[PDB]
Amino acid sequence: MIVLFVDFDYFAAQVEEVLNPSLKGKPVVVCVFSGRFEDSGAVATANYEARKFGVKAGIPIVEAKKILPNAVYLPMRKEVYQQVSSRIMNLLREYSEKIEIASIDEAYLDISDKVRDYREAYNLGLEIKNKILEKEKITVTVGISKNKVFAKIAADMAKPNGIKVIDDEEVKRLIRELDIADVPGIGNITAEKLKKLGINKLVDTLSIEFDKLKGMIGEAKAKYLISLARDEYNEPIRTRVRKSIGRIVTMKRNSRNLEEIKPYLFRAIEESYYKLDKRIPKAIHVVAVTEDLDIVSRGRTFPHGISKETAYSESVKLLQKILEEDERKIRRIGVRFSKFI
DNA sequence: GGGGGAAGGACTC
DNA sequence: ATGAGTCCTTCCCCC
Ligand SMILES: [Ca+2]
Ligand SMILES: [Ca+2]
Repeated sequence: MIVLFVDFDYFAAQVEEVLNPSLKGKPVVVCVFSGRFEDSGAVATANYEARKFGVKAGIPIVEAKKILPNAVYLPMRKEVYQQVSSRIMNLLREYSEKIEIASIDEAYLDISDKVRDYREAYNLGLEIKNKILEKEKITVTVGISKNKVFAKIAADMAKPNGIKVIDDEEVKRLIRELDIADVPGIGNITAEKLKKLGINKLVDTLSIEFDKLKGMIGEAKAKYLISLARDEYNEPIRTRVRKSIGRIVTMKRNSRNLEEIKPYLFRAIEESYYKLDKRIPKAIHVVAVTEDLDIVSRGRTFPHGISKETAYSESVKLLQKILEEDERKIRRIGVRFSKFI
């Protein structure tokens, strides 16, 4: 198989640059302001100018300003980035019918029936980077290899404004040499579990007893990693259909008082129904983030679609249950809708 | 034994 | 110490 992965460069920040070019060359930081206090919230994405100094997605906004007090700080404009992303995704469809939109700035293309080798594959990547640059003035990084996983790794290695092929021989190299923490789907919690087994490379998963591996990291992740180490990983490029839509908002102050929470919960439903646009959910889940950043949820499935008014009443009931069955204060509250008709 | 739903968990970006 | 969404695991009802 030949997979060509497109990863939009520091997307939200770069979009802000396209709309206001004077930002070029400067450290740009797109943030989500939580509104609890002055500058509360976190960084959603920074351009490379900002990243060079350790201003990155995830850190508090306050911290970022300590490091870069004179950087441009901008609020998330999600809807804008989405409209821009949609137009780019529409460009990529010109190069394959087999295309998987993984997120707002990631797309996988099965180009097996378009190019005969990696030479032709790498050229088509150039053609794609150019096209996106011509039409939208956005840079992207293209990663190419025999499966989705290594294509992503190609792009991890080449970003930003890059392009890389990981040919058959280098896959073998990487199975032996690549730090297993850098495998897509291996986070700190799992990396830690693995290192605690001597496993630092994909190849190591082939010499450990399977039950030992499964026993610690679960059956799926084990099968996953072994298949990669065997050079047998296969997952076809599939059109993804969204499976849920939801909104979760930060409360101005923590609480377990139902009337205090209701208004935030209700705003989350309003926004969610806006987002659903024509899709009718059969399942609603209420999601709370506790004071200690734990996540608790209660949901219910219906043998029919959920109307906004049913969402409103059921959500209160589900929030109650959360309050009855857990004593902590809530920091964040929201809703998630799924099981579309 | 395992299918399917609910809730918690990890990870992605 | 934000926000959105996906897949997996555990535990339990049930066949
Ligand atoms: Ca990106
Ligand atoms: Ca990792």
